[PDB]
Amino acid sequence: GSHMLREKSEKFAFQAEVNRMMKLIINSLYKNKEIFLRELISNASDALDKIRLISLTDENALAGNEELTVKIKCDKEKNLLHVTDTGVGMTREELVKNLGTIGTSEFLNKMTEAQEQSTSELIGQFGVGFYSAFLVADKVIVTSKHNNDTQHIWESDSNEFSVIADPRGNTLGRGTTITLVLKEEASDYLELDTIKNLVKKYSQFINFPIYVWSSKTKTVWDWELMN
Repeated sequence: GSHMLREKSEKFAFQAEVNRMMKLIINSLYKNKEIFLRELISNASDALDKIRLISLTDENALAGNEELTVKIKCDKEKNLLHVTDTGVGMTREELVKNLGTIGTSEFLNKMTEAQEQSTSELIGQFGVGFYSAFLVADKVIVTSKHNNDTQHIWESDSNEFSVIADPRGNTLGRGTTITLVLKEEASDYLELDTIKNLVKKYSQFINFPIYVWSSKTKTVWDWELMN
């Protein structure tokens, strides 16, 4: 039918607290923007722990994708940064609720009173590092495939968000791809050497293999282990 796209039932507004949280994060870490990559990798790691746990009790947990990895790709031409994990993934309902809504009050006051020291650790602690992606990106896209649902896409420029069934079908198998449309002034993150340095620094203590799609010398491209 056409009733879905004709009723904008895929459009959502963020919860007030999430709006306030995004601002605090953006205003707090304005001087240390590179941490966004650390947070995405951390979230990726957590997603992997979750499916690994589920695989303990569910023999079919890994049916959609046998690997447990984090792969980072730079698309300079497209101005896109991709961080893909083969973790638990998220259902449509989870994309809407986990990303659009949120000890939040305390954290709110904590974050404010934290900007009168630092918020870098607090963000990781409360698990809202995802939103730091907006420090370097104008648009944040989340493509996710959960075992209990079909692949879906969540997109946002921070002023609202939408979730749609992925017309490409199940291409992830299981997992999540965080796609960042980098702000013009954040083009440096499209550089391999830069991403490699950061990835290696923030992946050092991740219990899962983390790869960066890189080139080697003709010139060939392939996954390069960073940790």
